[PDB]
Amino acid sequence: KPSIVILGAGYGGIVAALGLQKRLNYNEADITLVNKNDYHYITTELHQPAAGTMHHDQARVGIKELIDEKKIKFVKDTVVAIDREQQKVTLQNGELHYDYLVVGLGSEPETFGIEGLREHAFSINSINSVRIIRQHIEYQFAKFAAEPERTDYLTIVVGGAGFTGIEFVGELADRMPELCAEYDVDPKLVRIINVEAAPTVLPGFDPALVNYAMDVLGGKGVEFKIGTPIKRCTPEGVVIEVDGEEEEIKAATVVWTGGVRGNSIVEKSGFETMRGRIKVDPYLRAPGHENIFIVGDCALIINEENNRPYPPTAQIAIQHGENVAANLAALIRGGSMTPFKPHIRGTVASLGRNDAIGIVGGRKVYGHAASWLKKLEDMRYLYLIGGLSLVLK
Amino acid sequence: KPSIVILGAGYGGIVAALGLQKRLNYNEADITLVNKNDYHYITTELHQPAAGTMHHDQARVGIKELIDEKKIKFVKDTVVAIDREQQKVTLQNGELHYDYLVVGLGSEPETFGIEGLREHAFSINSINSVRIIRQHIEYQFAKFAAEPERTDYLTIVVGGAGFTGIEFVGELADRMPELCAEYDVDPKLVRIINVEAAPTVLPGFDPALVNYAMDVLGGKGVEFKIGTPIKRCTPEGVVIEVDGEEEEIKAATVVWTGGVRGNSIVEKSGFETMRGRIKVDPYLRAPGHENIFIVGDCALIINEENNRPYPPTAQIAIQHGENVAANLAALIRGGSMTPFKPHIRGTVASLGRNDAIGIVGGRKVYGHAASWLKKLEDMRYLYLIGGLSLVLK
Ligand SMILES: Cc1cc2nc3c(=O)[nH]c(=O)nc-3n(C[C@H](O)[C@H](O)[C@H](O)COP(=O)(O)OP(=O)(O)OC[C@H]3O[C@@H](n4cnc5c(N)ncnc54)[C@H](O)[C@@H]3O)c2cc1C
Ligand SMILES: Cc1cc2nc3c(=O)[nH]c(=O)nc-3n(C[C@H](O)[C@H](O)[C@H](O)COP(=O)(O)OP(=O)(O)OC[C@H]3O[C@@H](n4cnc5c(N)ncnc54)[C@H](O)[C@@H]3O)c2cc1C
Repeated sequence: KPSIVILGAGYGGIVAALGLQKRLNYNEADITLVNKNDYHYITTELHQPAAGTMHHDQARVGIKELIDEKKIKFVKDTVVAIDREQQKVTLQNGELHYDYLVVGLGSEPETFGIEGLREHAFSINSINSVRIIRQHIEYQFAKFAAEPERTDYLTIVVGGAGFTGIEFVGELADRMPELCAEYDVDPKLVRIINVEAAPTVLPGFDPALVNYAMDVLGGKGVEFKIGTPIKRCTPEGVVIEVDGEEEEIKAATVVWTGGVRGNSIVEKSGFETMRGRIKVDPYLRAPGHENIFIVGDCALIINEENNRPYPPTAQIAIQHGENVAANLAALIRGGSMTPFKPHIRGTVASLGRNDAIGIVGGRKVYGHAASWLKKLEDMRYLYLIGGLSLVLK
Repeated sequence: KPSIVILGAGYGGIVAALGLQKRLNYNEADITLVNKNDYHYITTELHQPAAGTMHHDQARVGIKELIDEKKIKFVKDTVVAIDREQQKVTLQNGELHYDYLVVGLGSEPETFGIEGLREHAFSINSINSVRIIRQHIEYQFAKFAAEPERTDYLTIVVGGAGFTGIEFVGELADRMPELCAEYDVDPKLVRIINVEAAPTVLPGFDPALVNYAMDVLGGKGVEFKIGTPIKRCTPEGVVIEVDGEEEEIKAATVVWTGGVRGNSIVEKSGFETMRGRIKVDPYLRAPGHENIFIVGDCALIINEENNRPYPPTAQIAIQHGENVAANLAALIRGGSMTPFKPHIRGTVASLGRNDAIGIVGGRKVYGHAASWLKKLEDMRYLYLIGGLSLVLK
């Protein structure tokens, strides 16, 4: 009984565990799955509960529900540290020893050292976090009617105009009429501001899609400030740099979607990391460790054709998990391992419940078609981990 | 030709207005109804939206929906002052001149000068105030899962154990299970604490009802501190006096149901007031103005028999409205009619969705009987102002 420990029941981890579960028969390996919570949250949907456009219970599933307690032992606790020499993982309430290790601890926010961002701005990275964002915004809107002078209650600043930020502002723009109606609020006073340091919205994207997104969101009232970095974050708003001079936006809500880095546990444990991530070998392993595998957002891979890194996505995390399960199963039975090859299909970014943009199959995809394609691809992961049973819920 | 101005579209005001509408045959009175908002809220229901057990729209009705624009002209503005000498009421956005004046501006909170109570505790007195309370609480619970050490997020202190405080804690007690389900909170950690300076819960009431209420609410986990004054209020809680010594409660939410005074506008306008209220003559008029009528909570009346002052209630306010409507109609048509005679029926205090207590007619009433009696009595008012249409909504 070799011991395989998987840290984090996110996309890569939960898929790795389920893969090992399907491939292996009882008493062949001792597998323990460690997670902060007893549920797995569907991270790619987290922007919707944050906005209030979807209930949060549709973005998570109970882990014990998914797995087999015989093949996999589930442990709900928080990983604190990793000791490679002792091959021991330190939790808040315990210790674990591993023969093989899988690290899938996801991302932490990258604030680029910007002042006050960690302390005063929100992140879309968990069920807890999006519930907090949602209730915070509803609270500010409730506060406005008693204090009509505080229009900063109705100002929401979204930092970063990448995939996440765009999806979020779209959800928000969809939500605004119902929210205003709910709190007796004048829609004309509401400001949703997306602030990006880069010269363009959605950098690295097809410019047609960017223009379409900017038109749709702008029509629904989103304001874009491009080429505008956030110099500072304060409890009453953000300070940005316009034309080389400081300007202030007074906003009761600031959400940071600007960047992600690998979870700090990986770097604190002495691994060599780039942006907190590990550039793994052909069999998704930490260099100079034949027993340590890295999946999801903790893993860095470079595209062969270009020379730019693959972005941290749920899709490639899923593929990471499948490959690691197959390779570990082979490794335990003394077989040989297959190298990892990413197979990246197109991805669609929603612009609300009804609209979206994407490049699918090399072809540009707008509107309801793109929206449905996204919904379908999302349904596939659900079928993958929980089957049609999960798909119905 | 004569102009009747009614200030405040609350119980007394809206009932006086609708009554005047029914009694007069148009074109005889110029009637203007002034309100802070474009809706009339059913104040006696406000404890439920505050807790979150009922949506706030069911606790208000559009004023324009209630009245006839031909007979009554509705003005949405905020009263700033009253000039008795010039017969002019000054608004934020206007001025009005009256031949007849009906004052029903309701109550304001009385904090008795307790430090921090005004700045840091919430009050149940409007649709805005209760939306703010509800969202504040939901926000604290949402914040809890991320910071489980902060149990004070789950502590709600309700100051004053009179009618309103009891109804409110009952509503909260009903609400806690769903709320806890919503934010992944362990119900055992939730503290609902009702703090009373008086030696008993529900002071001035029959002890049977008091004991039943404490038993029911105590059963749903509400905690009572009696004989306990509130020395101070801060953003993190309250300081109370126990056994003559200061003790601290760390609470993210403090709601004050401790006392009310007449709206300060009446006192500031040079009227002679007792605790901001006017002791009116037998035709509910302010001494010694023959053209000014006072309704609702702004009016103080003494019972002839018991020689005690009457409590500020919707029931007596409604009766005020009916009486001023009849008396003003008679006054216009030269009829010279009737003095005000209060006929006070029993009142029921709800203890949640399923339970309540009261002294109705002469009999103590508990449980489903009392609950239905209260619902029936409220529906009576709904029928009074809006008919079967309003009753169905
Ligand atoms: C709004 C938003 C929308 C997105 N949309 C898309 C999309 O459409 N397509 C796409 O490909 N990608 C999308 N992504 C990216 C995708 O969500 C991530 O790339 C993916 O979740 C990373 O997978 P992961 O398993 O590595 O990490 P995670 O999904 O974040 O899982 C990490 C797990 O480990 C737990 N955990 C974290 N730290 C600890 C710790 N110390 N101890 C114990 N447990 C811990 C966490 O609770 C969590 O369960 C989106 C991301 C966001 C925020
Ligand atoms: C939770 C709670 C529960 C209650 N339950 C009961 C019960 O069960 N039975 C009972 O008999 N009584 C009950 N009461 C008491 C009852 O609600 C009040 O006594 C009654 O509403 C007061 O009559 P009113 O019309 O003068 O005041 P209000 O109902 O408060 O109306 C005053 C109106 O004036 C408006 N207004 C105020 N100031 C201004 C301004 N400067 N300018 C313009 N407009 C203004 C306000 O918008 C409001 O519409 C309860 C009270 C509370 C807080």
